[PDB]
Formats: sequence, C-alpha cells, structure tokens
Amino acid sequence: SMSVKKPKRDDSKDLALCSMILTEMETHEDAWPFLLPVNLKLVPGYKKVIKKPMDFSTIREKLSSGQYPNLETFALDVRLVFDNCETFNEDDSDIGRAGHNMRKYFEKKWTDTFK
Repeated sequence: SMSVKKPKRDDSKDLALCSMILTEMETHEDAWPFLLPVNLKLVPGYKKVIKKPMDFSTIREKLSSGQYPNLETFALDVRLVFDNCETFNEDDSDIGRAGHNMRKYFEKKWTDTFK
C-alpha cells in the first residue's frame, strides 16, 4: 500500500532474457506454424473465429519496440499463440502437435529463467 513495498525484484535483465527465450522458440524445428501471421485472406474461418491473432514475428516486433510493459504481458502473447492454435487445429494434426510441443518448450524455459 502507500509507502509499504515488498523488496524490489530485479527486472533490469527481463527484456534481454525474454529476447533469448523468443530466439530459442524461433529456432525450434516445430516453430514453422507460428513464425508469421496466419494469412487472413487465404485461411477461411480464421479472421472470424480467432479474435486476437498472434505469432512469433509480431511478438518480436512488439518486444523490440517497447510494447511489453513487463515480462507477464510477454508470456500472455506467447500463450495466446498456442491458445489460438488449439482453438483452430485438431490435436491429431501436424500443426496441433507442434503447438503442444512448443507450449511445453516455452513453459519450461519460462520456469527455469524466472521461477
């Protein structure tokens, strides 16, 4: 509350550390469904169904231009990528499996870097 604060957790390396995680996600062999925005002209149903599209290149641009206020808003966009994927793709599909795999990969790097 006013004039009453928990000890200051050092967030000065968060930007650099999110960038590293994102580099690792970009270079994963199963990243291909996620590297670029889904083409809303060429994929029937996507525009109407997926209210907030997100992909690694959009996260990269947001990160590089100071559009994440803190490390949690960064994680929320990464999770949005995978939540969108599960919304539109069957689990038993190459893309549905890719999204499960990448979500696991992310959540471990996230825990190991920050928890």
